[PDB]
Amino acid sequence: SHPDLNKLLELWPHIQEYQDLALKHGINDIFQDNGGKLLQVLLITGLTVLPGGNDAVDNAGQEYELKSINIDLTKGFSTHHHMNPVIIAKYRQVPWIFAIYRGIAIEAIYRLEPKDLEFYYDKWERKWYSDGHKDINNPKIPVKYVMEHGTKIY
Amino acid sequence: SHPDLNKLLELWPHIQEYQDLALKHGINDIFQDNGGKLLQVLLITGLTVLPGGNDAVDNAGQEYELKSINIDLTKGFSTHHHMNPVIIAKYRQVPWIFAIYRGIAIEAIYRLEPKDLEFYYDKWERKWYSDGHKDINNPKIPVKYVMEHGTKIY
Repeated sequence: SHPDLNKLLELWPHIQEYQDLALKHGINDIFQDNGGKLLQVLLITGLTVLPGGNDAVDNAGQEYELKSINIDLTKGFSTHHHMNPVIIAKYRQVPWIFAIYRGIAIEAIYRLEPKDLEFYYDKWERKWYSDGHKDINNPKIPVKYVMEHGTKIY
Repeated sequence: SHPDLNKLLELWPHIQEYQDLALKHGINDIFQDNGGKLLQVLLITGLTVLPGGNDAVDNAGQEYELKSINIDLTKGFSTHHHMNPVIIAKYRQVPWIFAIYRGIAIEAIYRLEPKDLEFYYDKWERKWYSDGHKDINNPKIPVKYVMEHGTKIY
């Protein structure tokens, strides 16, 4: 009924192709849980997403953390909802990949090394002790930090 | 270059065009709450989604309930997790649109009129009293019932 149906039919073969390319990479559904966004980070980066420890691994076995924001909607990257020195002990070991989307398109990707995040890890750990051993619910990493301190891979 | 990264570059034109289309119809992000699936139903059917109540409306102001099924994963449409006689009363007023997907593609759409579903509203309202005012967790309408009782739009 919407004449936009012509358009849909025109478009549809290419949406299915884009979804075949996501299946190839471990994403079952492009239209659910930002699946079609994530495929753009995996294809530019060459990463492979890991199932539900870290989130991605490259060809050489290096694991990474992978955090995303839509910059229209927000300016800080989330980390973990209940962090403590043991989450930080895990976080201390790997580089982090930070993907910035604007809408459905990736706008930029940054890589930060553990040395670039010791700032917040020391601070968070201190704060878990000074607040009497209570878990910090999702501290955030400002976009300006990651853009000051990282390597722009895209 | 990169073989898959060539495909992103070749396909992304058409993904952006499909998202622009979805904005025209009130879906903000095709990759998030099955928004790329729901757009298919709204261009075929010509309906307009509502917020919060029933799911959609035609130009004449008739309202519809709208239910979907991935035919690869299940064989019954869900209803409402807390089924009770007041929910049923809202339900009896509107036609339901059932859309059947295989994966991310729409395969079929049926419309049932309240008379076509009175069968179930009865059984459900009676059960509520008989099992002592106890709400029903999400009763299911069998796909066979809808292929047999409703009109096939698509």
